[PDB]
Amino acid sequence: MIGEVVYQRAVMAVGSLTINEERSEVVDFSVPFVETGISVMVSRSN
Amino acid sequence: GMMGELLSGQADMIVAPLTINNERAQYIEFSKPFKYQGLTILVKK
Repeated sequence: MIGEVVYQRAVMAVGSLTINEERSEVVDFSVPFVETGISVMVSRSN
Repeated sequence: GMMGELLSGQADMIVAPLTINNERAQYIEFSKPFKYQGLTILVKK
């Protein structure tokens, strides 16, 4: 998606992709609408 | 208030717990939020 936006093939991109420093430098991001981040899922061990 | 002071030219930049609002965003620009939080209620238990 980032390459597609940079190559100007697609003027808009919405694919539930996150925002990063390496990403915001090449393409522009609007205000985020869903809260997310880095999380860890673990089993149900007691 | 703070928004009026910023628009009046007295203030150049605002760093404060300023909730992002559409009406505020119409005349002001908000950077990427540093934290995410909503609204709740406070009550004595």
